[PDB]
Amino acid sequence: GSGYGLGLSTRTQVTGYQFLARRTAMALTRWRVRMEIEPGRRQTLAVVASVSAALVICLGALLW
Amino acid sequence: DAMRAQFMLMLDMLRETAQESADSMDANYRWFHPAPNTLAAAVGSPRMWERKPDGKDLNFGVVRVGVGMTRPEVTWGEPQNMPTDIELEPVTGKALQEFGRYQSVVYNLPKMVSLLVEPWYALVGEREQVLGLMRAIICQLAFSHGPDHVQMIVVSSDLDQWDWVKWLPHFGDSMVYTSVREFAAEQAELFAGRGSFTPRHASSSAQTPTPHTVIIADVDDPQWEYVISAEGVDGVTFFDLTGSSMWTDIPERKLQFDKTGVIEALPRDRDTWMVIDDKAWFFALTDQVSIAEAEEFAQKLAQWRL
Amino acid sequence: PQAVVVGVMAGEGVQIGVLLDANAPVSVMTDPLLKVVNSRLRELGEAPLEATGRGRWALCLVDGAPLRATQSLTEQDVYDGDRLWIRFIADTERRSQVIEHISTAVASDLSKRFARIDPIVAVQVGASMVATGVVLATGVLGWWRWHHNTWLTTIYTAVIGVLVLAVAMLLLMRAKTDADRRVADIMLMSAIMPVTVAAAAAPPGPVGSPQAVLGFGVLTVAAALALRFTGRRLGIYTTIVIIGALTMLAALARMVAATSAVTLLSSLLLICVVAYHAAPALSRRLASSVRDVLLQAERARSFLSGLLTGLGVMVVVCMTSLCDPHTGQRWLPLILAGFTSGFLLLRGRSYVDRWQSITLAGTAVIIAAAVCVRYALELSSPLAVSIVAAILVLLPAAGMAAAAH
Amino acid sequence: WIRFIADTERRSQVIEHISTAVASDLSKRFARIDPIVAVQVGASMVATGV
Amino acid sequence: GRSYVDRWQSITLAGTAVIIAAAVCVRYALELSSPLAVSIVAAILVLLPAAGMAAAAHVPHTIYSPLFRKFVEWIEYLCLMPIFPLALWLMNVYAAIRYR
Amino acid sequence: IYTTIVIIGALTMLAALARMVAATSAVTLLSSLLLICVVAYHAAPALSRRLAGIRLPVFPSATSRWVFEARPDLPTTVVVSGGSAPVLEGPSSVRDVLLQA
Repeated sequence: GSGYGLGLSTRTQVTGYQFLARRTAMALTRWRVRMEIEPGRRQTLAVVASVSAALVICLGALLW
Repeated sequence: DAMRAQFMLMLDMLRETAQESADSMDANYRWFHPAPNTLAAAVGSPRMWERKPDGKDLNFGVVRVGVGMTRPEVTWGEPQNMPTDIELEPVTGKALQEFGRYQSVVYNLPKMVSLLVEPWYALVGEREQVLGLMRAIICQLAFSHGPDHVQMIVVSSDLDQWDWVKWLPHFGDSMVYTSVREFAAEQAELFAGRGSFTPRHASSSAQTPTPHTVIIADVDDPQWEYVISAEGVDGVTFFDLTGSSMWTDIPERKLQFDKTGVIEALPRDRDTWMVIDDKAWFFALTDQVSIAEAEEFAQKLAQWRL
Repeated sequence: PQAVVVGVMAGEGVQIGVLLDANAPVSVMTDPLLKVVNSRLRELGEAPLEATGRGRWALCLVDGAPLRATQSLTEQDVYDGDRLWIRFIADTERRSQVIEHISTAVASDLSKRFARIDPIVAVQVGASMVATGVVLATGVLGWWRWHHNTWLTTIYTAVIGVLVLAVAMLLLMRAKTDADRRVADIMLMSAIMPVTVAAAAAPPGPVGSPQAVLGFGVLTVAAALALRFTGRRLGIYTTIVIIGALTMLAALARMVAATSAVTLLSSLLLICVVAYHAAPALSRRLASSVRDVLLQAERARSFLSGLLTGLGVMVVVCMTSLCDPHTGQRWLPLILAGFTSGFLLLRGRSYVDRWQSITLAGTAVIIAAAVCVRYALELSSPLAVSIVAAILVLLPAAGMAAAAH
Repeated sequence: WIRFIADTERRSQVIEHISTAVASDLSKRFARIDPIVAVQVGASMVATGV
Repeated sequence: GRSYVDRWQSITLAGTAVIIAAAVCVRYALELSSPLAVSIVAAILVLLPAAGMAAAAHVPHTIYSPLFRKFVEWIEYLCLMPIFPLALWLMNVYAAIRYR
Repeated sequence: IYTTIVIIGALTMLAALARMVAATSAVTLLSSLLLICVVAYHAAPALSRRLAGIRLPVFPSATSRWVFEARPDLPTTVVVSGGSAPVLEGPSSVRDVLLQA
């Protein structure tokens, strides 16, 4: 096949795939591709911020 | 990502434009070439015997044989300043490529054969497939064209298959034969007098004489060589239902049927009917009618006169 | 046997009796048959049947399914006295449609085959949540009563009842469509529950016989009054009226004087037994000119489905209470339950309506199962549970097998 | 068609009017129970016991 | 829930959020049963779902300014940020580490 | 209905297993499940994509230039029990999309 298997890849192919993955994900929950604003990104970043804030406090206790 | 997203959104608006143009072609093709089972109800309507030979009517001598793929009426212009292969972005590169591969053809449209294009059309396959399509061709011709424009003759040994032909007016005269020796005495005396085949076109249709002749060969008699090796005569068209070697030696005149009823033939241009390739390929999914259905339609048509 | 007489339906509703050839194939008849129905309509002065664009004429059953064009009229299950329909069915041939980019294609297709949320459904969900909410509040208020039968329960519940009822009042008087009426009905249905426990919670002292009488009384009155003024949701209100009225009598008797529960339980069983026999008569008496027949038919059906259901609740509650596995002739209530189950199992199948016949049939199965489970938990033993499981699993399996085999 | 007309033959020749839409609708909307449904009911009952 | 357009998918998310409140209210009344507790619980259990029907009926036919719509969006993110810092606190992790 | 069973089964198995191999505490097992669920709600739409077999092809045009005039894929023929007469639906590549979604 053309795209099958486990061959080499590049950086543009890695971001390109993540773009298609975001665009197709909202199509399953909102049924539209217009993507005026991209809320999937924001809802994920808010979790990463939560985890980071927990680690800062957790590491702050060890310093004490 | 913002550049990528803008390209995707613009590409889909072009999709809607093609889909809109495709809807128009579907309605037009059905309106001129309906399915054979719908013809019985339409017999009384003014759509019957509507076709004219006087040059402007482009559908004269054209008959519906089934369904398949065809080129839409859209005409694609190449993208200016295309980046080189090493410079192409992966997401938009494959998108513009697959878009071109699918939106360039429209699926499940009615396919046709033209009587004005070849001296004969050899039908090669099992008997049921060959006769199924032939009866469909006969009733389509009979519904769309009047007896003053089309006449039909059958030469066959299996008269039990051609019994229904009795009712149709197009088989009359101002007519089924058992062998070429019989046909040669009655019919060939008239037709052998002049000409040879000449592929025609819409504008030329105004000059050819009004009664076009369709001849059905179902006897496998070797005596047919005289007219066939002479490249026919103008105003005639033969359908070989047997698959004899004299008719089957020309790919440009051979229709091959798969076990699934799929027909293969050489590809021909939609607007000029000229052959565009020498290798046979998929042509149409066959539509067919039974003897009962044919006689039912024939009886309905037998009710009307000029 | 050479021909059969059947009724043929034609355009806009004319039924014509015809004597058809019983062995010719149906496709041979549809053409001249169309001519005949048209000729009669023309003489009658009506408009004939006509085709529209692309399609075909077919002969179908009253349910619209077409008959196989090649089969004989005797080959199909068409008998003398039946009826058929001549109909026009349009051409379905159209171009196929394709979208290759998977992201767009998933949105397009998924939006055409399913339904999205809308403001109309949002309000119905909201109404359902408040109804579910208030019954939880009355529950905790009604639970506190078993340990503190003070004024708090009635004072707190009374204001809730008035407030819910006041809202439903404005909605009922403003509703314009059935969508609006369902919202109001769900709101009204919920108002009966707080007022019931509010009234029953008024008489002081330890809760029991004297308190119960008020609750079942007001419940019976309120359900009946709501039906009388509203004229909708007959089934749910009627079922409450039956259980309410019957319980009120039993509550009054026990409060005044009763030698034993068995006496009241036996009395209730007997009252329901006679009611099961009288059920269709009660329904019949409780229930431009053509409309008069249509309205009455469904009204009677509505009252009957609730009646048969309510009686079922009473007998299952009563029988499960009577079948004690320790007291006296332990076998007596078991055989009595058997006789009771047999009557319901034998008579339930005689009813014409599906839900009425199905609900009656199911009422017997639950009684048998409930008795079996009671004899399992009480007087527990390893052999008993083993025996119970075998009986409990084979009983319904046998019922299914008798129908499936 | 060619047919044998016995002396006893008499024909109805009478027609009646009712909209086919209502006739077909009411036929499906309310009718008696079928064994196809009873299989589902029986299956549901046995599942409950186990 | 408003991120989902399907009828049953959105209703399940809203229902899940409401049932969590109801289930905690009941638990808080049976145990530690008292006149104030039952009095407070009984009010919450009817006003909370009532405010829901009120909002559901009025929101679809009104107009809101961009500044307010942007404000409701941020409430979701402000609700996610504290879950992890609070859960680890409930698990006593910060005290455990500080005292090794 | 089956998917619901798998999730409560899998997450409860990991809960009981922790309690089996180590004493730990209930509060910790409950709090840990809560955090696993909060992140799971964010993964749900992506996790649901792969289970349904949706695949996203990505490659630099097969290391070749585009062939706009390529011969299109052959349309598939389908039949029905009652509708025994076959009719062609369309390209096999596009029919799956209507099921996968």
